Amino acid sequence: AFTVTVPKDLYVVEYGSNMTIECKFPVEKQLDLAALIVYWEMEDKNIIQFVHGEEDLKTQHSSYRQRARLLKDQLSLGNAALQITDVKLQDAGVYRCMISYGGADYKRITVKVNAPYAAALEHHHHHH
Amino acid sequence: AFTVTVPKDLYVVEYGSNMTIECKFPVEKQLDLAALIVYWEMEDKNIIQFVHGEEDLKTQHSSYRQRARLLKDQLSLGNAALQITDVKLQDAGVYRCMISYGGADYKRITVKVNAPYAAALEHHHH
Amino acid sequence: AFTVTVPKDLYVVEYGSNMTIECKFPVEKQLDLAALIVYWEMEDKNIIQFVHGEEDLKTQHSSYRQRARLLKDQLSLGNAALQITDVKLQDAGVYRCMISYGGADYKRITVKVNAPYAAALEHHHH
Amino acid sequence: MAFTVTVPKDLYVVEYGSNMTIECKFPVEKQLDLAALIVYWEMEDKNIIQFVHGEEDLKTQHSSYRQRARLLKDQLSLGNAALQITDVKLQDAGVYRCMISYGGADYKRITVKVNAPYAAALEHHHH
Ligand SMILES: COc1nc(OCc2cccc(-c3ccccc3)c2C)ncc1CN1CCCC[C@H]1C(=O)O
Ligand SMILES: COc1nc(OCc2cccc(-c3ccccc3)c2C)ncc1CN1CCCC[C@H]1C(=O)O
Repeated sequence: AFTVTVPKDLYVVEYGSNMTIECKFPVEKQLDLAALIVYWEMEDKNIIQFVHGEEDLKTQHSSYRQRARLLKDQLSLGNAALQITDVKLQDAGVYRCMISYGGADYKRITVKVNAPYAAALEHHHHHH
Repeated sequence: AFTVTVPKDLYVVEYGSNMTIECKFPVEKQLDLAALIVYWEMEDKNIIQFVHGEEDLKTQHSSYRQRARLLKDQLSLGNAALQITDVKLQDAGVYRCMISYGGADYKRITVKVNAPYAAALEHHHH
Repeated sequence: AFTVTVPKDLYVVEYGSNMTIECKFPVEKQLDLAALIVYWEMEDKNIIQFVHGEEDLKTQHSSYRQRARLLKDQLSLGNAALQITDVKLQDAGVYRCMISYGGADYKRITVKVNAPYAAALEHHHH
Repeated sequence: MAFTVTVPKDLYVVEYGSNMTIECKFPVEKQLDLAALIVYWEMEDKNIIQFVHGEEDLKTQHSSYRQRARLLKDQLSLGNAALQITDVKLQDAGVYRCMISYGGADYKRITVKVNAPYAAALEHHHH
């Protein structure tokens, strides 16, 4: 069966760091971008929609505008990698990588964000 | 772009009743069952996995056993209908219909379950 | 030790209905209103504050205005009864009755609200 | 002068495996009367501490807070209900409530965030 696999289902990241979360899918021979769909989301917020080679920010939340990208290089190697830059406390939660490629599956990834008092205080009072 | 559609994104159902939650997908010529994938879940629990024109029970959460059925006859009209029988308070929450058919999409449906005191008390203690 | 008791820790109420949720506290003979503090809340929202023998609804959450009242006759019988009118889906959740009377204690009460589609839909969008 | 509990910090950030003291202040005029003081500490409706007229009372204490939690009794005479929890775990993260009756009654909320490295986070993730 078409199986999406996650080498890590748990990421522990420092506030302000960069994170690449990886979802693997089978690619035999050459990638057919025309048949590939990748959706990345966290708790029903859309981060990435890559449908036949193009991305649509349509439901792409402002939270992930400027900070989230899919690493396109990795796609031909069967790696749908979400890179988030300048990780914030609001990025903690359960991510889903949803892949359709002649077959469909999704996996969940848990992200925990560690932060110092100063970042935690700002998030606490000014809710990001 | 391939779009899954839900006529109702909210269902309010009575404890003990039967419920059909429906999601639509475009079928603009003879349904190709071989290319259709339908996945139904609620809060990470698998209810239905319809691949290669048949259903796989190897994944059902065991809270949905004998209670969950996908209505196949409708797929040719582009309706992925989940029928749940003997609705329980545990069936309340956010459902997802995930469809792959030359394109892929999903929609969320919220189910609220109304129950009398007697049923609610049992669910409360457990 | 001073013990607050709740005969029912679970209430099931209809949208638009009325509800009286009760917490019991020990009273021997004359209630001393001067020493009695009763605070009722739900998820951090103040519903009722009876201090120095009078209701103090200057801390009441706006969601409970005109809808919430402590039955002051009941206090003399050792019953802190919160009566809520025109129950909304937002009223569902965990209530706490906090009592200070020569001693202090609290208990939790769960309220579930049954509602028709029309009320559920408005709550769903708001 | 309504009886007011005050928290100098409503947010604590603690490292996994460390010890934490979280504090709630209450008005004490002259000398504390232990006989009139009740302090309850709880987190998400689990009881951690019950101090009723001068002693601990395990009337509602949850088993997780067995030999991990104490009230600093010295601090009470200064009007400080200080909860010390030892060997902080990821499950100790959340909203704490200090409930004080001393003539009047009030409660305040304190948020604890627990930072943990991958090894501790992984154990919590599976267990
Ligand atoms: C996650 O559970 C499963 N979901 C699905 O379809 C999901 C699905 C169905 C339909 C559409 C999408 C989609 C994909 C990308 C974007 C939007 C939606 C998705 C994502 N098919 C099998 C299983 C389970 N099955 C057996 C156990 C191992 C893995 C898997 C397998 O080998 O296929
Ligand atoms: C928490 O809010 C309040 N709680 C209460 O009684 C609680 C209460 C009442 C009765 C008993 C206990 C208790 C104490 C210790 C243990 C168990 C229970 C408790 C804990 N009375 C006023 C306010 C509100 N008050 C006015 C304005 C806002 C804030 C506060 C203030 O400014 O003083």
